[PDB]
Amino acid sequence: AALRPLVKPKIVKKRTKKFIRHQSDRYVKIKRNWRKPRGIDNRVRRRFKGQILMPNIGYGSNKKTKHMLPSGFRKFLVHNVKELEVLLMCNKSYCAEIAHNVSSKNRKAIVERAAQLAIRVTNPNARL
Amino acid sequence: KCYHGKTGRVYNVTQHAVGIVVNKQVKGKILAKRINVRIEHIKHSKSRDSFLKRVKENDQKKKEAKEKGTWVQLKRQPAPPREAHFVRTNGKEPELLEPIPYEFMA
Amino acid sequence: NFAELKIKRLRKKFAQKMLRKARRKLIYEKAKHYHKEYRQMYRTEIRMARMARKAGNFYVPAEPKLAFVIRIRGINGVSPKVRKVLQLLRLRQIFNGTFVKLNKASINMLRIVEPYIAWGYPNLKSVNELIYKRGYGKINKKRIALTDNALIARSLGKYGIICMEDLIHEIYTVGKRFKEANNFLWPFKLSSPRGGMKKKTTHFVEGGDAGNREDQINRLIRRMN
Amino acid sequence: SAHLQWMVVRNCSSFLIKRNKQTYSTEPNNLKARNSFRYNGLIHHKTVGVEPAADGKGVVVVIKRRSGQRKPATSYVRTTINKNARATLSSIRHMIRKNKYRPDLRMAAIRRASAILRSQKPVMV
Amino acid sequence: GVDIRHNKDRKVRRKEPKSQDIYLRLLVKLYRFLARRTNSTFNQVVLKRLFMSRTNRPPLSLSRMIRKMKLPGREGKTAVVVGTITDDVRVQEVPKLKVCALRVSSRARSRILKAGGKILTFDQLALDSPKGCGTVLLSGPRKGREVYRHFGKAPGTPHSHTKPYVRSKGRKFERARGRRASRGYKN
RNA sequence: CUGGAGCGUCGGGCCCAUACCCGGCCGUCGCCGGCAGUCGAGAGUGGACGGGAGCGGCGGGGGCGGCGCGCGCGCGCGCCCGCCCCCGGAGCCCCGCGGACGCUACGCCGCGACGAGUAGGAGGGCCGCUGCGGUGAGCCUUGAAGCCUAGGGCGCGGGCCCG
RNA sequence: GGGCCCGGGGGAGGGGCCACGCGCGCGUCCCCCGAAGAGGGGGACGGCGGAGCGAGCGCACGGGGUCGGCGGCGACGUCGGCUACCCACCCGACCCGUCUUGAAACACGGACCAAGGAGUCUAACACGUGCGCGAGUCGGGGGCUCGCACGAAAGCCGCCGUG
Ligand SMILES: [Mg+2]
Ligand SMILES: [Mg+2]
Ligand SMILES: [Mg+2]
Ligand SMILES: [Mg+2]
Ligand SMILES: [Mg+2]
Ligand SMILES: [Mg+2]
Ligand SMILES: [Mg+2]
Repeated sequence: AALRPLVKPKIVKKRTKKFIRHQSDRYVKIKRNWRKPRGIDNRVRRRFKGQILMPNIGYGSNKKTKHMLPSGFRKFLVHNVKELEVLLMCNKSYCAEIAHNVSSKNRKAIVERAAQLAIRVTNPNARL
Repeated sequence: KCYHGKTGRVYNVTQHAVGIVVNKQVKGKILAKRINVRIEHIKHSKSRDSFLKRVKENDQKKKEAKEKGTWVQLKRQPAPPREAHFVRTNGKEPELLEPIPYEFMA
Repeated sequence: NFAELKIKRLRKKFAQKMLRKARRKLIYEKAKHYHKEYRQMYRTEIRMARMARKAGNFYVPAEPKLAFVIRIRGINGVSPKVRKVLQLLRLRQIFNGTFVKLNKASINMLRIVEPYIAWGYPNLKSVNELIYKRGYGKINKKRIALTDNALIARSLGKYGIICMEDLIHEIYTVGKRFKEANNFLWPFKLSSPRGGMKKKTTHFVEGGDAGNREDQINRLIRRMN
Repeated sequence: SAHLQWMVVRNCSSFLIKRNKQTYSTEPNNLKARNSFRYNGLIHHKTVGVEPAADGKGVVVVIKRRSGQRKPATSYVRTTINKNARATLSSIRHMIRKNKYRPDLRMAAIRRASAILRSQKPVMV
Repeated sequence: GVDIRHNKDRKVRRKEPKSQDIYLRLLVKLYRFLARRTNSTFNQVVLKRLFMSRTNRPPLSLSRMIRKMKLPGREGKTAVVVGTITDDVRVQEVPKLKVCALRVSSRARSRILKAGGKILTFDQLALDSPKGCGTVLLSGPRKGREVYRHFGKAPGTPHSHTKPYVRSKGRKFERARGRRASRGYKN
């Protein structure tokens, strides 16, 4: 029961699965990162039947719920304390995310200064 | 031979020939090119002369009926639907037609 | 100032409740005329055949002036000259339709694309159905739905056409303005024919679906609206 | 002129922070940190600011004086208000409006005042 | 299942100045406003010019600006050039003018003021006549660049005279096969 | 498979494509598009100001009607005469006196249309790698880079953020 | 059958009407009384004055894109987790790169994994674009100013026009 969002819509995601690269399974030399196949006789680039899907634009998220966390707030990579009072107003729409490489001492000081002015933090119970 | 059958307007007149501009299509782009042709290979095309007779009549039918103000059909107009009428057979039924039996003539 | 403006605007307020009344009533009574005409035209074509039949005589009704053309085959593998016509009738996408005005030049353009289209003489109810349910008007080069008739007058008011019902006069009784009436109508986009066709390839006369079907096209417009 | 600076500062500012598909401005005495034209502190010549009092309790109201700018030492006057969250709000209310002092910030100034006070009271269970 | 050519459906015209100079971007902010609002097509042309390139809004000489203002009737109006006013050393009787321009070369600036004239900029022109009332729009000759000479049919095609690119003109540089009838042929 | 699941000529009914229809979203193009503080929806003027006067009006088409009429002109109040007044307040569906939350003006917004692709071109890439001039009162022995992770997620994706 | 046909007229209480007041003295027209006229009465029609006229709450709505002023079970070994781990199934599905009219090919390269790895610089044109100045405009070489920290920078020179 922490910091409801302003508006919690119905988030729909047209495709939830990743887009692995063609043949990224057979070979280990190939990462799962997408690369648009450009073979002449390649069977994915000519969008054949029952083949892995090529990402295109009409496949993309709703303009309202884009970049939206499952709770409702967009993340903000807050890096220290002074960069938190930026969110003092845009707070019921989006929230604070403490940077990985923040020391454990001030990683605390960022937490309870946020709980002061009601800025939900997604990684608030982190280092300890 | 590529101009044989083609029309074009006249732009020059020498003693027994006539300079004349026609269009000649070549792989696409149409080139308006001017040739010199002696008169024996030339006629007056009445293609123009249907109009200038629709014109002399249109200009006339507009100067008149202007003292009246009644608007007249000046434009041509394509062949309309044939305008429901009657047919009258007088004292005969129509003639009965039957497809005729085949027979090999040779 | 205040109560000299207050009145000045209220007058302009009511001066509309006059006009939008008079404009509402004019439409109402123009719609009574088009009730009397469309009834007299039906009857007086029966009036006549009854009168020739009494004598030993015959009737040839008027050659239909209005024909509603649907395209029935899609777009690939289509001739050059065919493809030019079909974009002059505005049957661009497959399976849409337009009201063409019958005419020596028009008829001789349907002969040349006959294996692609299916045209015929529409009746009144067929004209209504198309215009109301699937009638969109071309305004500022947009397919804008004909939801209110201040959109029809806003485009056609210079021709005495002021309402949804006045459009249908100029579409039935071909009339002086068929050129502007049936070019602000965006091509009707009809669904597939519920129940199926007979044979998209062959002509109606040999059991198919193409070409002209006089007056039988109305069955094709029900199942395709 | 204001419109001039804003074309030098739209990007390329030491207070502009662009990450995570948003943009923001950490400049002093701008309400809601918007990298904007209305809601900017330096560019303008009449600006309203609202930040917590340094004591822990209260609200301080920065008003640019406009008497003479390019005088940053005094061009820029503050004041303090420690009151009851309803007069507090109605002080910045009467101070921005019925003074015809940038009645764009008028509401954004209040929503920043209120959100300041919510941040100085018993924090949590 | 539609059959239009999408070849040239996207219209290629400039809708913003490709340049970064904040000043031009500012009075573009002004006539991005006037153009939408006032019925005057005037600024719709002024706006549609503030986009164009240096190579496309050429400089207007000062003398070509006289003989276009000397014509009977356009007395008392203001010359309006989306461009620069250059000087013309081959002209001396400078009548009094009211000019607007983006730039005016410093020499032409003193010929105009000394003759009891006035020069404005495109923001005072917005306050003089926001509708563009009582104005004259002008431009330099866009077919003036020496580039436009190398354009055309071709050099060497029949009676189509077009300057060829030659590293340096002279006797022995392109007067041979194709130019003198004596040496090969000529066109 | 054999009065058929065979061959002709025909019915109805049904089945299904990324085709067509309606709807949802994503982008591209178009709109001489709207929005930097404004009335106004076939818009078919608005405003002084003077003289005279008033139930007057503008006594014009079965047109079916568009340009003129029945929510008011003048009116209630002050009492035939005066007014018919001021938004620091009319109380607001129009507000022209001051303008959005919205207005990063290369921002935001409303309409439509449309989106196959090699060779190739162009555009956009808060896609990524190393280094410099700036800048982040940036981060860091309370643990940086790298590496590892059936840990939580964001982006159509390049990739990215967190545990 | 059409002239919303003409209509002087009669029914005989024929049906149906987005008609609209009577008072009264208009434009026109029709009818009737009237002299054919003046004028009157009635009607059509127009129009807007010889009238017309003039306001309040409801359902709504088969009315500019859905809301309920409706409700019910669940809770320390049971709720929620799209995507990614393993497994299962139904449908789909031939191995990539390449030259090629045509590649899953009985065409060739490829066991696997790491790191390395290929449109660069210079000069010369050309057009497009940005910026300074504009019948001019430079830029080099020199010169005048430093041991450079930043400098082998920056600044300046009838040199700036010898060219
Ligand atoms: Mg085919
Ligand atoms: Mg075939
Ligand atoms: Mg594409
Ligand atoms: Mg490193
Ligand atoms: Mg071969
Ligand atoms: Mg083989
Ligand atoms: Mg080989």
